[PDB]
This record gives sequence, C-alpha cells and structure tokens, in this order.
Amino acid sequence: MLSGLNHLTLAVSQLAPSVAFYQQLLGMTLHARWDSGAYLSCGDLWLCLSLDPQRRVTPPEESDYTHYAFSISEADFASFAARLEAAGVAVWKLNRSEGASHYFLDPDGHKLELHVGSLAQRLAACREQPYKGMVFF
Amino acid sequence: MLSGLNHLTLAVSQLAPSVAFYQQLLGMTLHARWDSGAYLSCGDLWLCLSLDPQRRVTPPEESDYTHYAFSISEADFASFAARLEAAGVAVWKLNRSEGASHYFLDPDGHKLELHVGSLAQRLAACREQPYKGMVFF
Ligand SMILES: [Mn+2]
Ligand SMILES: [Mn+2]
Repeated sequence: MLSGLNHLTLAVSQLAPSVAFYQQLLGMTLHARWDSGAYLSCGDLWLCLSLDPQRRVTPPEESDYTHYAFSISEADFASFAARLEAAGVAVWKLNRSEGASHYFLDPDGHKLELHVGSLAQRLAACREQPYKGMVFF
Repeated sequence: MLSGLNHLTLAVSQLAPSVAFYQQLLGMTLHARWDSGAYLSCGDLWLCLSLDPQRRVTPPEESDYTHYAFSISEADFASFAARLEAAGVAVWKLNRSEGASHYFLDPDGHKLELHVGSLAQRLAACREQPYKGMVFF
C-alpha cells in the first residue's frame, strides 16, 4: 500500500533565492543542486526544488488553502517565528485555527507553516474544541 | 530547528469525492471529518483535506510542476498503478527518471506521484551520472 510521503516537489521561479530560503533561512540541509533544481532534507522529508518557467510569484489571496507545514518543538517555535518576522518574511494567515502555528510564504508564494504537535495531539485537542460537525473514527 | 514535514494540506472543491479518493481508492486511513475538512494518515504522513470554494478543478497544463509523491514498494507498484488506471485516474506525465514513478491527478487536479526509491538512492544515481551543473554538498 502507500506508506507516506516520498517527496515534496515545489516549483520555483528563481532557483538560487529559493535554495537560500530553504537552506539558509529555514535551516534545511542542502544535498545537491544543479542548473534546474535542488535536493534538500528536513528531518526525514525529501524536498525537491524544481526550476519551472511556469511558476508564478503568487499573492496569498490568489491561491487556495493548499499548504505545507513543518514540525518544530514547543521550545523553538516562538523564536523561529519571530526570526522569520524580523527577516521580513511575508505572511498569509493569523488566526490559529489548528493549534500552535505560524503561517508564512516562500519567495514564490508557496504557503508554508510552522506547527507544534502531532496528528494525535491535534485529534485530542479537537475532541475538546471540535471543528463544526466533527466526527472521529 | 525544523524536524520534518508536519502535515500536507490540500484544498478541495468537494469534500466527499476527495475523501473517497484518498481513503477508498488510495487506501489512506480516515481519522476525522467535519463540515469543511478531513484528517487522514498515510504512514507517517498527516494529510488534511480542506474544503475551499477558491479551489479550481485545474487541468495539468494550467498548473506548475509542484507535486506530492507517495512511497510504495517496487513489488506493489504495478498493481497500484493498474488500480488507478481501472478507476480512470488521469496521468499527467510519463516516467523518465530513476526509480519507478506513476504520475496521476487527484479530483481537483492536484499533481500526485507514486515513487519507489529514497533520496539516498537518487543521490547515488546522480553521483554516477550527474545532471547538468550538478554540485554535491
Ligand atoms: Mn496547517
Ligand atoms: Mn517527483
């Protein structure tokens, strides 16, 4: 059967600024780069940045809610979010509708998130503060 | 410090067909559903489907290369691809890289992939046959 996410590939409009964002600003590990892409890891996540002439820099009001959240510990969350803010990283959402999260944009407007907590923890929180109509299986 | 992918959230135009696709066709585990979304798991992956009226059913020619690949074993790959084909799921690309890959679309046009092989396997292949301009770190 399917066993998890093998990789996440993000189309990027300018490779070097995107590599810098994920490696330098977010601290991911850069393994290789070439004229049209890069491979990074974030823990077990395999991230591929793919240079795509079709990628547009997209304001958050023009894109849907599809987004990519990265795990961070409770001890590191606030200072990492504050560092992104001080670095001028654009945002896209303020209301914490799914727990302790910071919502920010990559250089092309990909919707990213820092989140503290697992699915199990989110389900437990939702049992007390459920979303409208919520059913648990 | 970021420790991995926390969750992937896909915006969906119609919740019921998206739940059917990910739970029933793709075999993911449905943990909860509410009036405007669902939580599923696939191995370690936490998947959220978020009902979003801004999601367009998007032809593959009209979206960039951003895509989400799920892991499957080599032994299971061909029968899973055949299941998708029987269900009439559209393909958006043929495989031309190392490791088996099946490129298929979700009901809203999210670009998905089945892939066999790790980052380590890809890097080993690239070391032997580097892409144009490739540098390793
Ligand atoms: Mn999220
Ligand atoms: Mn891929």
